[PDB]
Amino acid sequence: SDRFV
Amino acid sequence: GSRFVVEKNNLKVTSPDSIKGIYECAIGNFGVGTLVGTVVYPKSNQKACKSYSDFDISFKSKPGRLPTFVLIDRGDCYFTLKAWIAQQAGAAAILVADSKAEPLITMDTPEEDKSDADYLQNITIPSALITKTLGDSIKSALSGGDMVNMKLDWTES
Repeated sequence: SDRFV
Repeated sequence: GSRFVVEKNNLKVTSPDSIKGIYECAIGNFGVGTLVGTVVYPKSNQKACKSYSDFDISFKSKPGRLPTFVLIDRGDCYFTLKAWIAQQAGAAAILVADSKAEPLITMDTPEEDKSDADYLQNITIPSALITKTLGDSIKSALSGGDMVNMKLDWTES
């Protein structure tokens, strides 16, 4: 569930 | 898809009574005790992807008043840039409201170009991702004139 945007 | 593998924290909305309560949030994987503040949703530059100084907007709280937590919309730029820009505008913390209704996500740090790398090391303000539902609830409270106060706890990290 990691996101940059 | 490890979709429930997020490091969750709790925050508390302390006012108004209509939305007071404990809510889950996800602390950003960057920056980083308890802090009480009051939430502001800007009328311009709502995704915090451009400098607030171009708008002559500052979130620095006046002496004797509560620190400002700025509510920012997800989208259009990296979460780390939103925190940096909110930090430059004097905000004491940033709440990024997810743009869709979904389980919380972890705001991760990107791999940046050489010329845009050093700011990642200089983010200090607490940053949390909150659900669309909570974001929408806070915006509705604010638009009716209520003060939204909030306590942040990052002791759980």
